[PDB]
Amino acid sequence: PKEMLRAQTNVILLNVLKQGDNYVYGIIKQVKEASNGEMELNEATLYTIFKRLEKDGIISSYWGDGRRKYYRLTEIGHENMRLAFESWSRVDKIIENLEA
Amino acid sequence: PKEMLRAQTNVILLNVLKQGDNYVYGIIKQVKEASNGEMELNEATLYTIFKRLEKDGIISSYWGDGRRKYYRLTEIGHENMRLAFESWSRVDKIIENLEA
Ligand SMILES: c1cnc2c(c1)ccc1cccnc12
Ligand SMILES: [Cu+2]
Repeated sequence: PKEMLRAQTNVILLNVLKQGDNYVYGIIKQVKEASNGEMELNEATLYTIFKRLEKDGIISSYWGDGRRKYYRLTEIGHENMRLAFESWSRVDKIIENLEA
Repeated sequence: PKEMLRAQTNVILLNVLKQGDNYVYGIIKQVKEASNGEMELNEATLYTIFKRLEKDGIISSYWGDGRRKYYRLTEIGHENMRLAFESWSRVDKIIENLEA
């Protein structure tokens, strides 16, 4: 379901940036490693997602002295990531009680 | 973020139905209990979500002999729930490796 793989890739990328500013190929490398090789993200996919995140002010970009484009989680981005993690944490516990 | 509370309420409702066919007020009661009272879903919200799920063939409805409308997870619904749980389970582990 396209809308769901989009949400998953979004959460992964934001967690990569949570650990530190990074550039596209460094991100793709980290995600391939952490996924045991089963997630090879495409460059153009990152650009598509990063354009929406930059527009929404969740991330921003800057140049790093050949010159790579780096991305950073903004202050809003960090705060939104925290709200998401906490709200979905509640969802996780709700599902736990339903099953018991 | 409206799109995110929609996804959360969807996952909760599908997990309620995973445990057994149910009707709107029985669902609202279970979700209020499992959430320690902090999630009181509105009737009309369930109807909005169930209309989209029925249309997509994820759930179906039937009458239960005063007569309540019951909802059931379909066969497609169960299988989609399993794929989601497994894919998001991978996402969970990917994020775990990034943090280590
Ligand atoms: C099922 C399970 N987890 C999720 C979703 C659906 C959708 C979004 C999301 C965002 C962050 C963390 N988990 C989820
Ligand atoms: Cu999740």
